[PDB]
Amino acid sequence: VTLAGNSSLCPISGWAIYSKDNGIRIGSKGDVFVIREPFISCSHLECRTFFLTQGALLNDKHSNGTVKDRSPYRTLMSCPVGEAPSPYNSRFESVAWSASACHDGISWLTIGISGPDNGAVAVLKYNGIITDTIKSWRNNILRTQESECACVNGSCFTVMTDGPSNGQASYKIFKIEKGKVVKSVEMNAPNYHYEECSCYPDAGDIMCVCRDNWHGSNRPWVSFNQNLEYQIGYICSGIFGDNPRPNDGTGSCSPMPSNGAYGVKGFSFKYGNGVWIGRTKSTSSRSGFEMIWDPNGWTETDSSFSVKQDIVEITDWSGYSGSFVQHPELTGLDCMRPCFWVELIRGRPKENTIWTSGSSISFCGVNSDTVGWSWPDGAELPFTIDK
Amino acid sequence: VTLAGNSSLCPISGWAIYSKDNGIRIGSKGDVFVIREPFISCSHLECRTFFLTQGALLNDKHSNGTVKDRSPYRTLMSCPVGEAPSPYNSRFESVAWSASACHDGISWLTIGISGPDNGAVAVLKYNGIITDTIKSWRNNILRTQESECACVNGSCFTVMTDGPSNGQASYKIFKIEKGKVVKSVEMNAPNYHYEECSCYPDAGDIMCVCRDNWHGSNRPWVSFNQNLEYQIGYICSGIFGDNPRPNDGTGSCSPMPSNGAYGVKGFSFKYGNGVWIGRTKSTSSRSGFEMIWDPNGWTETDSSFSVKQDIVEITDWSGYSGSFVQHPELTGLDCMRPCFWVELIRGRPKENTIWTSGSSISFCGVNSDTVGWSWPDGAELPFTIDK
Amino acid sequence: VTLAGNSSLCPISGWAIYSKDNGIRIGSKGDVFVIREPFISCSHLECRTFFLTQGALLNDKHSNGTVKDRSPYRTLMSCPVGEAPSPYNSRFESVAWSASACHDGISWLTIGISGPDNGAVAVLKYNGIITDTIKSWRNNILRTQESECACVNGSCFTVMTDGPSNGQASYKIFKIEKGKVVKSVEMNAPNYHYEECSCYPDAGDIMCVCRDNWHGSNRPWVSFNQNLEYQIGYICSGIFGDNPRPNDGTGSCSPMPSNGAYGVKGFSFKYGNGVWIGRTKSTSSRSGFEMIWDPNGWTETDSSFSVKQDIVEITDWSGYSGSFVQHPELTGLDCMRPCFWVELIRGRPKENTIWTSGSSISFCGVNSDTVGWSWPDGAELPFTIDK
Amino acid sequence: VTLAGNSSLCPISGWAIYSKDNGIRIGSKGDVFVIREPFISCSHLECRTFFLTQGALLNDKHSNGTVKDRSPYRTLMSCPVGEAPSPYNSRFESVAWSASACHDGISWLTIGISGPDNGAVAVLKYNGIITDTIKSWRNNILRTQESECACVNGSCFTVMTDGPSNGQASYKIFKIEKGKVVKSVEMNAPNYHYEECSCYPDAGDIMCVCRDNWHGSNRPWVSFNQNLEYQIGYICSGIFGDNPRPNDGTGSCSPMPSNGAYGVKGFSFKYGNGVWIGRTKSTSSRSGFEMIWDPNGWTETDSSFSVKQDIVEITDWSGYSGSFVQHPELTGLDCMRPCFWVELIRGRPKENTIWTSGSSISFCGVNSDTVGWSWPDGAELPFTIDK
Ligand SMILES: *[C@@H]1O[C@H](CO)[C@@H](O)[C@H](O)[C@H]1NC(C)=O
Ligand SMILES: *[C@@H]1O[C@H](CO)[C@@H](O)[C@H](O)[C@H]1NC(C)=O
Ligand SMILES: *[C@@H]1O[C@H](CO)[C@@H](O)[C@H](O)[C@H]1NC(C)=O
Ligand SMILES: *[C@@H]1O[C@H](CO)[C@@H](O)[C@H](O)[C@H]1NC(C)=O
Ligand SMILES: *[C@@H]1O[C@H](CO)[C@@H](O)[C@H](O)[C@H]1NC(C)=O
Ligand SMILES: *[C@@H]1O[C@H](CO)[C@@H](O)[C@H](O)[C@H]1NC(C)=O
Ligand SMILES: *[C@@H]1O[C@H](CO)[C@@H](O)[C@H](O)[C@H]1NC(C)=O
Ligand SMILES: *[C@@H]1O[C@H](CO)[C@@H](O)[C@H](O)[C@H]1NC(C)=O
Ligand SMILES: *[C@@H]1O[C@H](CO)[C@@H](O)[C@H](O)[C@H]1NC(C)=O
Ligand SMILES: *[C@@H]1O[C@H](CO)[C@@H](O)[C@H](O)[C@H]1NC(C)=O
Ligand SMILES: *[C@@H]1O[C@H](CO)[C@@H](O)[C@H](O)[C@H]1NC(C)=O
Ligand SMILES: *[C@@H]1O[C@H](CO)[C@@H](O)[C@H](O)[C@H]1NC(C)=O
Ligand SMILES: [Ca+2]
Ligand SMILES: [Ca+2]
Ligand SMILES: [Ca+2]
Ligand SMILES: [Ca+2]
Ligand SMILES: [Ca+2]
Ligand SMILES: [Ca+2]
Ligand SMILES: [Ca+2]
Ligand SMILES: [Ca+2]
Repeated sequence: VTLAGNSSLCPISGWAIYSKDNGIRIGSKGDVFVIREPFISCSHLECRTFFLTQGALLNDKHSNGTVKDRSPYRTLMSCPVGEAPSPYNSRFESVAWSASACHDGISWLTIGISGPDNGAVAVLKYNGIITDTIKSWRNNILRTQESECACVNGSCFTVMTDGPSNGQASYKIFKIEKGKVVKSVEMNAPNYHYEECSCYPDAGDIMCVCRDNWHGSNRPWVSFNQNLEYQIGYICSGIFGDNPRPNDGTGSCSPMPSNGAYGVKGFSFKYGNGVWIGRTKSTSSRSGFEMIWDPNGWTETDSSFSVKQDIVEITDWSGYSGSFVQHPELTGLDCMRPCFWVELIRGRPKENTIWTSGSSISFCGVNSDTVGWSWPDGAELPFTIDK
Repeated sequence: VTLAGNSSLCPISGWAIYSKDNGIRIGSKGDVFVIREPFISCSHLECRTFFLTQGALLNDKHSNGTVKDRSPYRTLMSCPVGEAPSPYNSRFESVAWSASACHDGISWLTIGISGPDNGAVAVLKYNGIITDTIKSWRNNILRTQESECACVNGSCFTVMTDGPSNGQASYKIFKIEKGKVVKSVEMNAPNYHYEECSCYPDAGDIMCVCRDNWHGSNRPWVSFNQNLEYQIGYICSGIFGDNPRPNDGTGSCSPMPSNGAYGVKGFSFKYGNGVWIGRTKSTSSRSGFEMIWDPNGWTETDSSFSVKQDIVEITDWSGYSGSFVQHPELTGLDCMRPCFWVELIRGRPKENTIWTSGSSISFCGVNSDTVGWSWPDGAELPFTIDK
Repeated sequence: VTLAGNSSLCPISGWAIYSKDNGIRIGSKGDVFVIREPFISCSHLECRTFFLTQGALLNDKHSNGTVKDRSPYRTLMSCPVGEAPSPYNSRFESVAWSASACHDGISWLTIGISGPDNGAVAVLKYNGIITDTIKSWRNNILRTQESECACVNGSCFTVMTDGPSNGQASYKIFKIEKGKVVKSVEMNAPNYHYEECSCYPDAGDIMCVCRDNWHGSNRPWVSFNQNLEYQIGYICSGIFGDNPRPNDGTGSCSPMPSNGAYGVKGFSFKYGNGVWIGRTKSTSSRSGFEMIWDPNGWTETDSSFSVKQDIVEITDWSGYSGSFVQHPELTGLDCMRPCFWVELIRGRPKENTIWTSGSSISFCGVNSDTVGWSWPDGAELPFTIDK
Repeated sequence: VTLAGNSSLCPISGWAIYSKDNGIRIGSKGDVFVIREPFISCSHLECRTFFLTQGALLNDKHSNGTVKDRSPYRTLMSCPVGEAPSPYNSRFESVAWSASACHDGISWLTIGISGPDNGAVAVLKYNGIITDTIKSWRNNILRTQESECACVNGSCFTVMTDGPSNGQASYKIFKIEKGKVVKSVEMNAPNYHYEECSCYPDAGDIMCVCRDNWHGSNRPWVSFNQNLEYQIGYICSGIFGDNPRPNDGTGSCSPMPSNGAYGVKGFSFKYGNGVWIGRTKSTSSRSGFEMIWDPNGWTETDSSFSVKQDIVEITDWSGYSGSFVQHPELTGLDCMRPCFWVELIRGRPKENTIWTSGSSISFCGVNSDTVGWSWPDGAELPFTIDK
């Protein structure tokens, strides 16, 4: 049967560690892919990790980074959570350089985008069988979430972008049932920018928090019901969430302009009027990570908070991050559990190698006691191929 | 229960990409077999990839090619679709230097030929148990399809050749039920040549398109029902399909003599009077690939077509190609979906190495939007062992 | 259904060999983790081996041992009994630098401790889902059994320590049902020290034998029922069991002070008034192993035995050891079978390398004929990375 | 349910090839064990390959050959038929330097011998749980079949030897039900020698053909029913079967003395008064292999035969060989199908390396057409470690 998804997030007070795979440390000698943009998604029986490779093994001459990100070699695969991604324990999913995937309670759905920059085509697979395709409508790059899509009562939802990455673009919301596109509307948001949204279900609706890459240092959001009627805005707190960003000060609900261009993919959770914010420690480069709890952050513009918990120290590298949930059909509780993951990037451009890769850690929220520490990557660069 | 196979191919307008394994790029460092003649075949639950190895790993001293193609070391194996063929994730099938395999809805059937050139014997296995054998009837190299066999209502069909490869030969059609040969007739075709046929079922009958290696630059075909009553001919279009071939011009339905003394294994699909033709871009060497749609190509000798879609650019290497289908019991439609695969050869004789190998890509036909691009192999030769 | 565990240990006269994995000999060339503290635990269908890695493969530059034992990289994993632990056949369990795990007849329970030395937090997982946490109550290094926990009628029991490792500490006993902590009491034992206990069920109760690291060369024990009412003492035999230890002489039932101030994790079985003692052959370093049977050892202070059986010679290295049992639901008998395992340490500090690791052997007790021999590790040090 | 085994062998006229794994050719670069004495045994669902390793990978420094054959490192494992034995796809069975195993229709039974030369103890496992042990009764090297044991109606049978290998010894037959020894008698055979027997069931009884290592160049046999009432003799044909052996001449039914004092493990099948003999081509070293059919060979002393089929040429290395069968519950016939396997030894003492290993091929008998060829090993020695 299908995941009902008519429950609310249940209260938490801290986060406990869930997994850590040690990809690069193992990949120094063993056979490990070169990956980027990992993410985690859970069925009603297990949880898996998805990632995007370019066909190259760490510490090999084919890992020379002159291949473009949108190259005809990248693929989407998956391995059980907490394991080093190698060609001997991974499953093939689709051919893509931008992707997402979610499970509706019966079978896996995957979305994968490939093709030239003016004609990219998204291929939708349901249970390993091609079912539908979507073609770019504004002829720039068609890109998608890079994290899990959200399923409620058998239908699964996602958001797509197509247009300039430093100006006004075009935005759409898709509703998918059994691998077939059933309905879609396009957002009417002048002066907003949405990229790489991370969506979660809550009380029968969907909420997504995205990345503003044009003139914003705080984050935008969008929420809609199963009939696609949406609402838009920005997070009104004074604890800015993007990267780069100014210092903490007086926030605002319309785009914040200071240090706005560029960003990193991120997330947040809504609890009434409060908000849990996850952001990097450094205001100019991708270093560190922490979790903040501002009890009036969704609607008030002050810069005062209540609880902070450390995840990675400010001297170590981090990257993308996103959210995922565990349904009651899996965990046996009567509430939706929230979790999240982080990606730790090593290599170019901040270090002197020829490659670039990432590993992951992930946490899940609880109500009992917790502690704050630092769980960095720990690889010792440069490798043999670099010398 | 068994696959009924009493339905027709359903309409398509383009092809979408399905898989890509990146064999050689990974095999530069990891442990990957040296393979040739890959092909794909699907059961009622999954799809697998079959291939022929010589017992050697890539980038090793045993990969030197002083070994004949018909050697006592080659074997047939299989791995899940879209994965690099390695000894740690492959299944053993049979000992052979020429093979084919299909699934009837209950268990796998495999055919494998081994032995000397004047006494080769084909061993038939059903569910991993030897059941029957066929011995050469003209004491010359015995050979078979090199792609999937076609099953309708439980019975499975295949075509075999035995005789000279530059003159008149002897041809047979076999009907197999549960690994036992039930009926066989030999074709009466003077001035025809059939090798490496690729067969698919359509509306309760079988249609095969083969390779003419004696004096033909276009392709022959044969169709028969479940009682083995056949019909023969050539494709009457003016868009020649073999390789090497002359320039496009006025075609014919009897062997085209110009440039017709060698070839490459290929395929085609029939839609009423039209035809989908898949052929290499270069007229003299194995470079490129494309798909053509000639609405009157099965019976008219005119060189005008309607739609072309690119698969690999003319500057990159390609090779064999064939067809396979996905039954309604697997995909849930009311069709018989068509698909195809391509092999990309790297190494001797066109390059300066000591080995030769191939990887694969595959596509499946749809009715929504698609795009044309190039998905080449991408390995950087020569390897370490060559230096 | 759940393991009843209301039966007694059945009589034995000797031990037969059960498994041997050859970790280091294989790891000289292949890809094998660097592990320590292995242990074995059995469900109602199979038996598995758990271990703690630091994220590094054997014979690699990341195996350089300047990483602390309590580091943010260690993880808990498991592989089938008798196999070399490699990243291609292991399952991820939890992130920890101190752990234990047992199976209640329905699903696996794992406990893992991570965090700083003054705030360590234990995360309890039941069937792969986080359920509860325990935080340190005296702000010193928190630590647990390092071997299997004991389950009787669905409930599972374990013992934890928190405080100085050369003085008085604080001790607790926990009762867990379906991953939730239900009851706990703290031991009142002045002048006792308990670390790394190895517990087994017997006739509906629990008995644990632990390691005294403050002033003891013989071992302490504790026994309790399902309502947590405990009894404490020391093993009253004159065959001392710890390491380092004095020569055999007149034993005591309260701490023996001579050569007491250190130890190694060990075990013992109780049979009425007798006892089976497993200890190293050398009295000052970890070399050798043997099994002793003293028919009045649990309550009498003489030093006279009846049977000795050799496991490893005195010239070879050994280490930790512990106990586990096989329930009637698994083995089909009418009695609880006892078994044990041993760890063989190679590398620093007794040898000139840069790493340290261990492999394992294990035995199970029978009633028929047996033999004594030596089954050492057998690796030839130093490795290539050391040169 | 259990294998009934009340059927007779069904008629055959030739042998068809079944599997070939290519162990050494792959092991030149990949990770492959160093094995000896492989054998094949089939359940009611599949067939597996068992072998004895010493803990070392091919092409590694631990593969030196100063370790004795009876060493504390050897183990018994198994992998699916037709695959290269590697630590990433093998199952652990038992710790032994002499072994056998058979399947009764419900679970696997394995026998493994380990220990010193005057106290070796055999450990019997049924479904992975230790059940019984047998200890040496004459304090000399205890040894067993090295191939599959034979099961009829829920009981499984085997033969064991203990005593000198160049003189009179002591012989026993064991009957095992569910891993427990139920009955045993010792053979009364003056002037006979039995080692490494290969047994198969036929019409409700058991027949074994063994190796005479004291003064025999032809082979002995023994047959018994389910109550252990035996009959003894020698094969009365003039086509000698051992190795070394004299030239073909007039045979005898009592020990043949010429060139008798050594041998190699072998097999034979009985058909009324005929016999199928499998022997090496060279009369002094282990080179080649062939199958002979002497229609009166079981009772007559002439040297004339009818059919010969080649398996390996006389210029290539071979070794041990044995027999196994496929029950009607597996194959679906009304027979008991016969098959066999061969081992191909490479390395010391006939070649200049530091190691020794073997790969395998296997054949199964049919009634249709067949061919004779040569399927040798094909590795190119010496390896890198030898240089
Ligand atoms: C939600 O739906 C489920 C199944 O339909 C039902 O059991 C549950 O009580 C509903 N109520 C909530 C939690 O909103
Ligand atoms: C990476 O590629 C550049 C050329 O594009 C080349 O000069 C450089 O040597 C390469 N590095 C390696 C290790 O191949
Ligand atoms: C949920 O799905 C069921 C079955 O399609 C449908 O009847 C129902 O209207 C849907 N809505 C909810 C949330 O009940
Ligand atoms: C094939 O036969 C089956 C069985 O009657 C039928 O259900 C199916 O519709 C037929 N398909 C076609 C399209 O003829
Ligand atoms: C390949 O084989 C040829 C012919 O035997 C030999 O001369 C050459 O050295 C071989 N190359 C390698 C790398 O072994
Ligand atoms: C399919 O085969 C079965 C078995 O021979 C037969 O009974 C059935 O009639 C066949 N169906 C058709 C339409 O031929
Ligand atoms: C253990 O308890 C079960 C019932 O749970 C009972 O049937 C069994 O006989 C008891 N065994 C012993 C040895 O007490
Ligand atoms: C091991 O670590 C020490 C301390 O940093 C370092 O000096 C030494 O060079 C390292 N050895 C190796 C093999 O890396
Ligand atoms: C075992 O536990 C169950 C509760 O799950 C209880 O009902 C039963 O009485 C217990 N058995 C004994 C003998 O304590
Ligand atoms: C073997 O025994 C079974 C009953 O166990 C019987 O049905 C079968 O016919 C017998 N077969 C032969 C060949 O004796
Ligand atoms: C093999 O063993 C011998 C005897 O110890 C030794 O002298 C020789 O060096 C070894 N060879 C290798 C490659 O280790
Ligand atoms: C096979 O064994 C079963 C169990 O002993 C027995 O009942 C049956 O009679 C045996 N069959 C024959 C034919 O011996
Ligand atoms: Ca921004
Ligand atoms: Ca606030
Ligand atoms: Ca041609
Ligand atoms: Ca035309
Ligand atoms: Ca002590
Ligand atoms: Ca005593
Ligand atoms: Ca002899
Ligand atoms: Ca004769």
